[PDB]
Amino acid sequence: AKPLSERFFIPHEIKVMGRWSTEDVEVRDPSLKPYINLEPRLLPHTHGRHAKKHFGKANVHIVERLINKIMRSGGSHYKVAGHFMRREHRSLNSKKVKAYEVVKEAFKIIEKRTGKNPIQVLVWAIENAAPREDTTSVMFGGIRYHVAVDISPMRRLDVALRNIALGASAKCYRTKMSFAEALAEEIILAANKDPKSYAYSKKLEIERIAESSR
Amino acid sequence: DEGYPAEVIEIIGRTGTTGDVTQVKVRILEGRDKGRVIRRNVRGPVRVGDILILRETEREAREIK
Amino acid sequence: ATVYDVPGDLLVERVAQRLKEIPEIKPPEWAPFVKTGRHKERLPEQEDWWYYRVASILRRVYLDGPVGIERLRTYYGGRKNRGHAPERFYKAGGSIIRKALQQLEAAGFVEKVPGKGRVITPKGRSFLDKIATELKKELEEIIPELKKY
Amino acid sequence: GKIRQGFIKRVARELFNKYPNEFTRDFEHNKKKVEELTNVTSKKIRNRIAGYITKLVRMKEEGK
Amino acid sequence: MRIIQTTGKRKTAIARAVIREGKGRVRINGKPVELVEPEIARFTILEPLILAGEEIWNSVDIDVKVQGGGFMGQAEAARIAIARALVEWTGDMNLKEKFIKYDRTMLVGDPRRTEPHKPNRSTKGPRAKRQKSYR
RNA sequence: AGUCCCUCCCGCUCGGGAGGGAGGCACUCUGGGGGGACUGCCGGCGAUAAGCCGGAGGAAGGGGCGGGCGACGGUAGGUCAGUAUGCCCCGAAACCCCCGGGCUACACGCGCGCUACAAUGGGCGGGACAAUGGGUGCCGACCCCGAAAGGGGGAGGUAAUCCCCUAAACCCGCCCUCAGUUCGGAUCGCGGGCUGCAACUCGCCCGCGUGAAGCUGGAAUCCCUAGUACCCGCGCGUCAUCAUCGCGC
RNA sequence: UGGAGGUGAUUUAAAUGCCAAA
Ligand SMILES: [Mg+2]
Ligand SMILES: [Mg+2]
Ligand SMILES: [Mg+2]
Ligand SMILES: [Mg+2]
Ligand SMILES: [Mg+2]
Ligand SMILES: [Mg+2]
Ligand SMILES: [Mg+2]
Ligand SMILES: [Mg+2]
Repeated sequence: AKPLSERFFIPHEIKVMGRWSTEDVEVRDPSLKPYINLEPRLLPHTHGRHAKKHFGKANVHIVERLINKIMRSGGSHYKVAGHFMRREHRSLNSKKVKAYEVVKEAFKIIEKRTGKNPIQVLVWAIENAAPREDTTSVMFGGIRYHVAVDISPMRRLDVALRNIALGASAKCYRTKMSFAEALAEEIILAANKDPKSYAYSKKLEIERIAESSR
Repeated sequence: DEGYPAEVIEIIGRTGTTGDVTQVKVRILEGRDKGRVIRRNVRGPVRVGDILILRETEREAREIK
Repeated sequence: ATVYDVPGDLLVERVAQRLKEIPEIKPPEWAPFVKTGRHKERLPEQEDWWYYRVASILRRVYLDGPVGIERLRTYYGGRKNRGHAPERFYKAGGSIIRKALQQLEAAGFVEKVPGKGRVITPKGRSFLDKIATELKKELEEIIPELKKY
Repeated sequence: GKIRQGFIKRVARELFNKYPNEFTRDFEHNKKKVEELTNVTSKKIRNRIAGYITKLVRMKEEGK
Repeated sequence: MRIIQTTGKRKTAIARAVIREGKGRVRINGKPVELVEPEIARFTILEPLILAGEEIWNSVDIDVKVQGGGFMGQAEAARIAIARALVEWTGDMNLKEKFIKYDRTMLVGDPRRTEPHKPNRSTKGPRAKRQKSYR
């Protein structure tokens, strides 16, 4: 199936997974600019040394952040698209090899379908899927109310990544589509502001609810 | 339609029902009222030097102790 | 070039293809009806699994000799699904391994060290190393970094 | 909480007054002096005492 | 005839590496490094060599013996040993400075180990506990 | 690991490997002793005190990380069915033995779990990498017989020497393609075995056959802050035989 | 330091005490 040249691939430059360069990737949003790490790096696997320190996740390559985000089950204690998705034993939790392969194949599909650098498309997707205003809850007379507040950039990035991962997880659940194809489809849809993307619709709903309660 | 960037210059304190909200002072970087300093409520971790994207620049948070 | 210079599975495939020319290697008469261990569930699907198993055993003896039946039984075991009970590890059977070793000895590729097990003869070592060299010659045309080794 | 212990302070003050001209603002010198001038056996307690003595020396030299 | 030996440790995996003048051949327990699988493990070992440069890479031979741990633990110990052997063999501080910028752990190691388990559902972990019921 | 000798392989050997013997304590390891971190250094806040916040260097930074040790008392909390013990009872039975039953029953309510409801998979062939512990009423390599479970001999070991002991999740190739199915494996029929004085009530293992509910779960509610949680197997205790458990790795 | 007065306000719903001590 897979050619031997791909099974035994030897890199010679410091670039993401030995296949893509992030030299020409630019971040349009001024707020997310210092929180999307794009430094040159070959292997995106830091062995979880960043979670100890405050704001430590800022200097972690974005591809590894995506890999960590999809390394989960997906629907444990809340419903996504109206269903619990409890993978359990068959879940991808604690298997970083499989998540790495899924991300690699998704990037290949994205590059084939659009002809652009996959990291650029990922950056566009997270830029379009990050909300700008949220709400917090108050209690009065046994009734719950909302009050509009602003979001810090790091939380924006976290929410965007989680929503992309959840949409990809929901698309491949008990259907004929595979995980890599679902991830590529979700990223491409989110990059074009298409309402069929789970993340973009979620962002629109969040901002609408926040606006209607100023 | 795209909001206005603002820069955080001071941290005041935590607030909210469960201590989830922080009150900060920001300076507008762009738009009609560029250069003005107003206070705002923020959800999520934040530090001096961050940049927020406000959707409107006329609402000011009530001062907390 | 030696056995250490090539991936294991490709070498096993090539050796299995080559072993069909040796008259002393023949599947037993009960071969078409058995499983390869109590932890399996269905019969082997390849019509020539016997040669694959024999080639694997030969390469195993090359690398870890001397070795006996019990340790090989440990090697070919695996995890078993037990219905409503949790999965567990189990060993394999003995007849297949013993018959394969006896046939290999009859072919002159291995010999018996008393009280210790079975080891690879010079003839078998040459037989394996020649195929390994051929495979490496084929392989380095597409991976230029292998020319150094 | 890095709160100094009472007996550490007491022994450090006793040592400082007994030999005022024996300790400097260097941690190693005070460590050796504390090792030789008492019967302390724990390496941790020795370090605590030496550190507090160093602080006392630099505080009195400054004149409070 | 220079011979240099270095050691690397990572969560019960121990690697011993020997470096000398050569043609660029690197072997892990006798296997060429270009055939290590899976890919994520192969790239872990190759990073110090790629950082050093091709001229240095083709001028030395390295042989590593590693035991203990798992398939990912063994790769990291080999990586540490190779990095230390490289910085010692060439003995230039520009390369040592470059390694610290890219990954500090290449030279200082990783001291993390497992935490011993405790009662109340001991087999699962030191902190995981049995589900609690009231009625 | 370097050095020497012998034997065997490959591209026929410039070069590259594997065993064995000499030889060595370099490296790993084992275990005695010692060093190392003290808010010690630098900048702020506080009072100039007690301290707090942030940096350098460092394997390690602010109880460095994980454990043992639980004050005066209370809870008429649990235990006289572990042992010790007052009073009351039985004292030819309520004491001591032997045989057969029961604690394993079954319209139903509840606790903690295991296996699943499939592709973030099922099957078949092939390829990789551990640690803690235990062994003479015992662990048993190695050879032979058998399709399997098992059977007949039997080296070494009172153990850093011999054995349990070549883990699984993971990777490569082929079949299945969203279906109550090549998902799930409850229930039942026939046959073959082991332990034991005894296997029906009432044990565990293997082969062929059969093929139940289940297609993600209402109101509610539990655990967890880093080598932690999730996922994956292994060791010991109990033990003639029997682990969906406890304690550990 | 410690006291005495005055004016304002004060975000849904939320009843009961068996068994035993005897
Ligand atoms: Mg296997
Ligand atoms: Mg299963
Ligand atoms: Mg653990
Ligand atoms: Mg009581
Ligand atoms: Mg009972
Ligand atoms: Mg099935
Ligand atoms: Mg019965
Ligand atoms: Mg279904």
